[PDB]
Amino acid sequence: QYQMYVGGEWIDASNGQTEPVVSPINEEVLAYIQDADASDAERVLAVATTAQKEWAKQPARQRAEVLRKFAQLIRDNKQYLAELLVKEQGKLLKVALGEVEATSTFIEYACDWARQMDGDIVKSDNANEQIMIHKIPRGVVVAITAWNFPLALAGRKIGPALVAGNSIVVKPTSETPLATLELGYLAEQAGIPAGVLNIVTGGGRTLGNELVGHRMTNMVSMTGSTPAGQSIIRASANNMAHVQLELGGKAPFIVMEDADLEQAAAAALHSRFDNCGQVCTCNERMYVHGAVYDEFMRIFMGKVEAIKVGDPMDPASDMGPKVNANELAHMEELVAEAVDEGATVLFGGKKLEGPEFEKGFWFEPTVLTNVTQDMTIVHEESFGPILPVIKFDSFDEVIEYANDSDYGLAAMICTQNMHYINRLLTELESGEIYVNRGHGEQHQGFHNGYKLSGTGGEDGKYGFEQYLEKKTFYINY
Amino acid sequence: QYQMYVGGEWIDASNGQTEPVVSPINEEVLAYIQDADASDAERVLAVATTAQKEWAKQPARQRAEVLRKFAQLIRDNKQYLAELLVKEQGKLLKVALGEVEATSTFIEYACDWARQMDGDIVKSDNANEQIMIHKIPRGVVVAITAWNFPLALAGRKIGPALVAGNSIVVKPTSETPLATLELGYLAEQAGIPAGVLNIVTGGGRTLGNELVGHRMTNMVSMTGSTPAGQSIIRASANNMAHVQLELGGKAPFIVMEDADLEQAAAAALHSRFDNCGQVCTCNERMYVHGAVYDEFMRIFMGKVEAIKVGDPMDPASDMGPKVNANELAHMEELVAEAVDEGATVLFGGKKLEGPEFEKGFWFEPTVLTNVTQDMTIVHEESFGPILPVIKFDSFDEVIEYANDSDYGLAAMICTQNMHYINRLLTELESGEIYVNRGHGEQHQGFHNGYKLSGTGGEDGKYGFEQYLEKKTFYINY
Repeated sequence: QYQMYVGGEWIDASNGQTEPVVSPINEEVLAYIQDADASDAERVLAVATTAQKEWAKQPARQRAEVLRKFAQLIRDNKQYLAELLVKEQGKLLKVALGEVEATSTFIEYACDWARQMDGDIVKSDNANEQIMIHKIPRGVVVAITAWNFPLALAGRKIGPALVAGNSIVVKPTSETPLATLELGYLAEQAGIPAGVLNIVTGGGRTLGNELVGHRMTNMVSMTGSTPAGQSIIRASANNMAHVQLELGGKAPFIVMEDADLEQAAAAALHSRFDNCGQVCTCNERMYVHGAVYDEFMRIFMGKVEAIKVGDPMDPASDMGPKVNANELAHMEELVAEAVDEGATVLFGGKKLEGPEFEKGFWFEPTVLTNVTQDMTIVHEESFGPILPVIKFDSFDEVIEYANDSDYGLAAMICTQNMHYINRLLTELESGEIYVNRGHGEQHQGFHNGYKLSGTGGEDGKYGFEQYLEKKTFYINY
Repeated sequence: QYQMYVGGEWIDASNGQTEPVVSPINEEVLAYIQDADASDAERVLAVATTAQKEWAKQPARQRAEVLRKFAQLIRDNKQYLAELLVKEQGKLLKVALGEVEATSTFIEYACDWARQMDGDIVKSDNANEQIMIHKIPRGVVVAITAWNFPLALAGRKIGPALVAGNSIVVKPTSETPLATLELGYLAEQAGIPAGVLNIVTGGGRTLGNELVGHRMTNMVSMTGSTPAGQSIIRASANNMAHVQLELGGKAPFIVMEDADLEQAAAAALHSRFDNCGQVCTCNERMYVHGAVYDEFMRIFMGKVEAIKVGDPMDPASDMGPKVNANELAHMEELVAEAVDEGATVLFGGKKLEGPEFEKGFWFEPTVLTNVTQDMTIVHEESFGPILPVIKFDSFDEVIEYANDSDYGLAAMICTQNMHYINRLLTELESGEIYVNRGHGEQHQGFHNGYKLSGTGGEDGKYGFEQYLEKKTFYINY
């Protein structure tokens, strides 16, 4: 029976409600969590506010010292945390180990920024006057994390928020919170002061909505769905919290006529099927040039046929289960909707059958061909192992397709043509573009989406900057 | 009878409506303007969208050449435009000459930035890979300007927006929009391509709301009331536009025991009474140390008593009229409520009576004493010539008073104690701090408020930054 980590203590939701956490592998109950509502918001935000006053006054060098310790403790417990992620969320073991490591590196990359939170000395138009733009903490950050990579998403936000001198309240999704809650203990083993790092669980429209719109909240950093994000933006009207969101995506993977086909098929394969399609940057729609279609597809389909779906703890598995039943059902709906709209199911399209799959949420890798740009599958985010393939004949045409979307997070292209690549800068409306390579970003880049994929951007110089506020001084002598 | 500047043309509102623009000086009707509703928002945003694709193709150095021409054209017509601002808005002529000048220098400061729009080349963790973060235009910026400085605020937004490669749609407040509309003709003379700069007038709840919420809007930059800003934030849930708002303010003016009293009283004088109190950074509440109280107030009240209210075209005037009858009524409400709460009107508190003040909206310079920190006048923005004074005995006491606010933009303090001044960095919850001087920001600073004073921040390096999107590349070789 997990509790919440608040102000250095472990406590119950005051509404006394609990909830099981269920494994997508076999539907067993792994544990129970609190299911708090809006009555617990004021209390946790209040301890965060109070702990932040003293935490902010520490030299940044000392805050980074504490968090580097925190980061290493996570790595110490890598094997435990990774298997816990595999069970509660259903990613492959090797992928979970990658996520725990990324949780540590996210905090470590932010710790590099400690003595580089430079403010500006600006030249005044008046003699004997200084202008000073300082960088300071905002105050209290609320972090909302998703079930695709719950633990790494916590690291991605805890790191920057804390190094910058804020305190944080993390609300991991109730679908996959356990590994995240386990950080609570690691925080105390690291000596993060009581109240500076808080972890709570509850209802999205109750506890969540109360947190993000609250007057004690200065910033909301969140990953999830576009509608959930729009709700947070409305909520932020109440407090004028800075809002940083990573939301929906419908990334095009584009194979140009002069691409290295073997490289492109490999990059496209994993960009769609990594984490069972549950990545914000996934190849969600593939465009293949008609001069290379047949050859590209013998290669690509050769790789798809070899994807072994199975138990994520089993090293032989190339793909695990979908996260829950609603998301499984959604696979079936989209595939049925596509066939009905005239699509060809080239491979897959079914729940796995077999007595090994009587329990759990399992879907075949799926390739949909003879697809046209106006079909729903080319527009709606599947977030699962469903990939539609569209032919095109020229660069201008595929750029049109690519920008035909309410999303603009990631995109991938394969080509040898400098000029195509150069034109992407002004012509392709996606914020994170991969060339001759599949997805997967780095702590030091900028994870930024256009249109309805989010606000603010995450990671790197510009990401970290958002956890800071500015204070400007005009001083006259 | 003014029209709307859209797509290089002058057009009527589609709803056929018009309204008068009325002078606060003598209630004269100066001209008529279009009073468009929501049906004109899409058309405007769509021509601005179309015009920006072509504007972004003009290299930055060339866009800045165009806009420096525009800004000079503005200075050529300085006298015409200033005099028009005195009539429609009611500020003193010298202040209007100042405002026209600032409209230019805002645009010229933006132009300084034309070739300093650098992107970042980031080191990869991968052997043969380039990570590139480019800076590109957002697209279409909606600018909403307030009736305190309608022309300067347009320059404040037009410059950054257009230099960075955006197109803009300016909606000046219907109270004072004439001088802003006159930019339409100067834009054509300057060679600003049709559609890159559009000026429309209409209703807040209809035209204004439709613009800020629209899918074609990428950024909203607005000055005005806190509620009007919250409304903009809510609407941006629909489009996820970046939102840059300057809103309410309740700036404290703190006189310490060791302040230069004659310096402080003068700083405090113009910081409250500039522009008839109608400044976002105004001295809205004065805290005076008990030890210097009697001497400071004798000095300060000598300056208040010498303020001459009258015709803003007359060089002899020190203060002009309030913007309109509602705002005038509000001053009466605020002073009446202060008396009801136990306060003392030490000077002023009445409308001007005289043959010169029959027509027009005139309130005396007003100073309230015997006020306590809980009185309404200490917490609600007056935005007019009303100043409460509170005694305090220590630095810790007045910091609490200062931070007891829902606003956090400006703040002024007078002291010789550099230790007090340093403590403000961590202890004063205001974004713009003036030491031993009065308010008045510069284009290279960062005009940035906490709490309910707004979001994003304006001016300078970080203000210019917001008119830009990033686009990340991961290129593999």
